[PDB]
Amino acid sequence: GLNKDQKRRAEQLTSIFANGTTEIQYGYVERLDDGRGYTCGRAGFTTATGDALEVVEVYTKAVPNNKLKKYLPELRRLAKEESDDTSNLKGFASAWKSLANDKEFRAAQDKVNDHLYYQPAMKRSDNAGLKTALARAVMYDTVIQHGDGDDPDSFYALIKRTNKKAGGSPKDGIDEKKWLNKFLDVRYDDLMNPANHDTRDEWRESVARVDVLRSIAKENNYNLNGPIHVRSNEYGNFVIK
Ligand SMILES: N[C@@H]1[C@@H](O)[C@H](O[C@@H]2O[C@H](CO)[C@@H](O[C@@H]3O[C@H](CO)[C@@H](O[C@@H]4O[C@H](CO)[C@@H](O[C@@H]5O[C@H](CO)[C@@H](O[C@@H]6O[C@H](CO)[C@@H](O)[C@H](O)[C@H]6N)[C@H](O)[C@H]5N)[C@H](O)[C@H]4N)[C@H](O)[C@H]3N)[C@H](O)[C@H]2N)[C@@H](CO)O[C@H]1O
Repeated sequence: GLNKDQKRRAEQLTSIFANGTTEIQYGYVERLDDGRGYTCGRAGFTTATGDALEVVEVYTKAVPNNKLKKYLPELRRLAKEESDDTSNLKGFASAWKSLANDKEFRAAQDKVNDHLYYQPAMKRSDNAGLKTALARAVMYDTVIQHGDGDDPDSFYALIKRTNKKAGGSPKDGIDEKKWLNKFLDVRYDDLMNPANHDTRDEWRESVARVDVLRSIAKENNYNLNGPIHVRSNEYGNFVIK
């Protein structure tokens, strides 16, 4: 996978793309009007897509009778229905934000992120034969935004479309740097015109993350060494140690 430094750098890139800061925002909650209800915390776990529910489940297992427990029935219905409704989540956004610095709530988010995003990104990276930290970091950021579902905008759909366009994966012998450049092209195209129309407007404004990641490749920093300087017209300027 990614070593301690590389993983932190990958996460700080993802944090810039999600929140305009290298400080991971565990307390973030916002309705984006992208069909996902509330988008929350370090991964942008959402109330429509099932993963905010998982965070609250994991937190409730560790800390019974916490301030978010009462939202479980509505969160469960929202996940079942893939619903954008936030009208029956009064107080949820403020309660989530109030736990931004809570050790157990942060740990619950880290656990769900590891299970849903980091481990699947590293597993699919292994399946594709990716050897570079930068490629693995791109996969990690990609699964966070796109999810690991079965739909045409999903992480694995992007991998398969890249493999087709590139003539194979790096495991098959395709040069990993060329493959990653094609992957970034495929991801850009998906963000500009996703199959999921609800997210088209939001995702079109996120394409700058592809250029930030490509700029690391163009510096030939495939080991994701630090410091990294992000120089983005969209997000601004950042340093990542
Ligand atoms: N102009 C910039 C702005 O862009 C910027 O604003 C930020 O912009 C971000 C990008 O738009 C935005 O991010 C959103 O939030 C998160 C990412 O942080 C995204 O949310 C994810 O969306 C996925 C796709 O819908 C969801 O997918 C689901 O994933 C799960 C888990 O993998 C799948 O479940 C699996 O299913 C399989 C098969 O059934 C099964 O085998 C597995 O076991 C299951 N685990 C689902 O199938 C899948 N649908 C995902 O759950 C969800 N978390 C969202 O897409 C992003 N748009 C930021 O929020 C926004 N603030 C600002 C920043 O300051 O700057 C401006 O300048």
